[PDB]
Amino acid sequence: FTLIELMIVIAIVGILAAVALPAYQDYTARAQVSEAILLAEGQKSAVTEYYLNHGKWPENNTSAGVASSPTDIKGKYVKEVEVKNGVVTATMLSSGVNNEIKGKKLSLWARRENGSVKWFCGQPVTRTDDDTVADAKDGKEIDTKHLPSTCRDNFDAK
Ligand SMILES: *[C@@H]1O[C@H](CO)[C@@H](NC(C)=O)[C@H](O[C@H]2O[C@H](CO)[C@H](O)[C@H](O)[C@H]2O)[C@H]1NC(C)=O
Repeated sequence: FTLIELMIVIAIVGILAAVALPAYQDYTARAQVSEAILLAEGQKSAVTEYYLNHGKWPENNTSAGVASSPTDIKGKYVKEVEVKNGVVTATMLSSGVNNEIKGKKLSLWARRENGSVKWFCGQPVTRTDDDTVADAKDGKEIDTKHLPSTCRDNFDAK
């Protein structure tokens, strides 16, 4: 009816928002990084086979038998996915991505189980030897808060 009554509603409605978005902004990013992960996976098939058939991790996308160009394995929030010695790292785009996750990435690497291998998912890693990787510490890793509970693996997870 009156002006002020409206301002209260508007103030009320507007306060539930300011309060509620630092968590939607995260549900959001946590949704986006969740795909960088789905695009990262599916590259496991290629990579696993290459390793088991040859006993050497595929050096790049072409070796693993996937889109030779990493930029062809891109998405909406994913600007690409590159295989670097069995390690598959997904990168977050720069257009259409939260704010503190864009340009950031995660990695998926595996480990010789002997006759088979086990996969890990976590923050950017680099392969050292056929059975050892390490934190690709550089400052572009997707922050722990944005990663699922299933993608919290450390460089030395076994
Ligand atoms: C695919 O991954 C292989 C991993 O073993 C890698 N081999 C080695 C020994 O690193 C392949 O590279 C070889 O084959 C290419 C073919 O053009 C090229 O001749 C390289 O010199 C050779 O090492 C990887 N293939 C590619 C295309 O890089």
